[PDB]
Amino acid sequence: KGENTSLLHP
Amino acid sequence: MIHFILLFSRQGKLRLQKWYITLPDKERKKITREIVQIILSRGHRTSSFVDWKELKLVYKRYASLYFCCAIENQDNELLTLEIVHRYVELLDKYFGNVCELDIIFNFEKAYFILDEFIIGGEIQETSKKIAVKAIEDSDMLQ
Amino acid sequence: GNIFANLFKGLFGKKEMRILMVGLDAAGKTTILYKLKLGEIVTTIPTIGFNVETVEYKNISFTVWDVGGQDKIRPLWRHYFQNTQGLIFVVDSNDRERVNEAREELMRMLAEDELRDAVLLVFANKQDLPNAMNAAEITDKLGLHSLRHRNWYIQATCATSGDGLYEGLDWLSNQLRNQK
Amino acid sequence: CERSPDMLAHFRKLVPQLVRILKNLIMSGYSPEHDVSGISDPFLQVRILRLLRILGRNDDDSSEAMNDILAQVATNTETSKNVGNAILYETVLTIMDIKSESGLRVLAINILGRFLLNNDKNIRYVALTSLLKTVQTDHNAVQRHRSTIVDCLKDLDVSIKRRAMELSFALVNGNNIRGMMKELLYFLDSCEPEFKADCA
Ligand SMILES: Nc1nc2c(ncn2[C@@H]2O[C@H](COP(=O)(O)OP(=O)(O)OP(=O)(O)O)[C@@H](O)[C@H]2O)c(=O)[nH]1
Ligand SMILES: [Mg+2]
Repeated sequence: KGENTSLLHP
Repeated sequence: MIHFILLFSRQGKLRLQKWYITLPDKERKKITREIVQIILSRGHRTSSFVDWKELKLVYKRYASLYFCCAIENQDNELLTLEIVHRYVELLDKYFGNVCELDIIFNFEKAYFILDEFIIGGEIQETSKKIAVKAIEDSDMLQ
Repeated sequence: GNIFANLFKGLFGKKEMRILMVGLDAAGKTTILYKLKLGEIVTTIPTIGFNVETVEYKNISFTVWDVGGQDKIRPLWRHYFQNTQGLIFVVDSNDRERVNEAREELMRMLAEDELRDAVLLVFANKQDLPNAMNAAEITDKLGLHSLRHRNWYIQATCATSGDGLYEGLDWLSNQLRNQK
Repeated sequence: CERSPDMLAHFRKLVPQLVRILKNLIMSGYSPEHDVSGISDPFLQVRILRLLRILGRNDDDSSEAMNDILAQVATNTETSKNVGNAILYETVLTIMDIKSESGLRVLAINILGRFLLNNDKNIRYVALTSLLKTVQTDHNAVQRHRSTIVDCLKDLDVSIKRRAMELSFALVNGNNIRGMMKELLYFLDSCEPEFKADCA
C-alpha cells in the first residue's frame, strides 16, 4: 500500500 | 512568493494543486507533468532543489506522496522547506495521522487549510496554533 | 485503588505550591521574602548563601527560596533549580547600572531547559522613589513580552510599603494552581 | 520598497523600530507559538533579515544601524536545524547585499565556507547559491573556495553540479582564465548532455 502511512510519522 | 504548490504521489497521481500564477489550462497541465517527471526522475541525494525555468523547484516528500514548490530566486532555499514542514505539521494536527487515503477524501479540507495558511504564494499565518484555531472555527460554522 | 483520602484532603485544602527568590543584589528579594514570611521591613546582612522560608496564603504554602545577587552566590542558584516549580526574578528599577546585569541574570536563568515549568515572576522592587519605572517600561526593557512559553507578569512591589506583594502572590498562585 | 524607490527614504525611517523588534525576537529564544526546531518566529526573522538586506543597501546609516543586529544574529543563532541554517544564509545574504563592515563580510564568508563543506545537498546548494550571489562582492575572498568549486562540478547532484559550474564561470578572472580553461574543457568533454551546451 504505502498510502495509509503517516506523512511525518508523529 | 510561491508560484505554485502541488502535492503529487510517487506513482505520479496529484493529490493537491495550488498555483498562484494565472496560466493556461494546457500550459498548467504541461508544467505539472514536467514537474512530476523531474521529481519522479530525481534521486534522493539531489538536495531536493531544482532550478527549473528559473524557479526554485523544491521537492521534499516525507512519505509516498511528495510535495513540490515553485518560488522566485529572491529568498533563501531553507525558508521554503521550513514553510512546507510547517504546513505539513499543521495539516497533520488538523486531521490526525494524515495519510494518502485521507488526503484524497479531505481534498476540500486540505484546500481550505492551504487557503487559510498561505494566500497568493506568501506566508499568511506565522503561528501554528492560531491558524489551526481559525480553521476549526471556520469548520464549526457549518 | 481508592482516592477517598485524596478527596478528603482536597476538600479542606491540600495544595501547597512552590516559589523561587532570585534577582540582583539590593533588589529587595530578601526584603520581599521577609515581607511574605513575616511582614515587616527588617534590615539584614547581604545573603552570602541563600534564604529558605515558606509563606502560607489561600490555603497554599508557597515556599520561597531567596537567592542573593552576589557574584559568588549568582552561580549557586542552579543548586535550587533542582526540584523547583517556580522562579521569581527581583528587578532593581532604581539601579540603572545594575539593570543590565539583572536582565542578563534573568535571561541566563530562563535560558535553561531545567527551568522551563516555572513561569516568569518579575517584581518591580524599589518602588518608593520617583526614579522607579512603571509596570510596562520595566517589562519592555527586560523583554518579558517576547518570552514565549513562559507566564511572566510585571508587578510593582515596594519593600518599605508592602503594596503589590499580594498581587504578585495571587499571580503566582494563578500561574501554578489553575483550580477553583 | 521593491516596487518603487520613492518609499525607500520613507520606509528607511523605521529601521530602528525593525532593529528593536528583531532584537526583542532574538532575545526570546523559545516560542510556544511559531517556534519550531528551537527557532521562534523563523518566518518573522527571515522577513526582518530580508528587510534589513533590502533596506539601506546603498546607504551607510541603514547598514550601520542594522550592523549590530546582523552581528548578534550571526553569532547568536544556531544552524543545527534547517530553520537556523536558513536564517544564517539569509543574514549572510543581507550582509553581502548591504554596505556592511569588514568583520561582517569576513563572518559571512566564513559561514559560507563552513556551509560549503556540509554534506547536506540542500546546504551545499545554499552555499553555492550564496557564493554565486557574492561573486562580484568579496570576489577576492571567493577565490579561496576554488577547490570546492572545482569539486562541486564532479558532485553527484544535478543542482549542486550546476551551482558549481555557475560559480566557476562567475569566478573566472583575467589571471585564472588560462588555468581554468583546461578545467572548463575537461568539464565540457565529460559533462552531462544538458550541461555540455551550457558549458560550451
Ligand atoms: N530602604 C528601602 N530599601 C529598598 C526598598 N526597595 C528595595 N530596597 C532594597 O532592598 C534591600 C534589602 O536587602 P536584603 O534584605 O539583603 O535583600 P536583597 O535586596 O535581595 O539583598 P541581598 O539579600 O544581599 O541579595 C536594600 O538593600 C534596598 O537596596 C525600599 O523601598 N526602601
Ligand atoms: Mg536576600
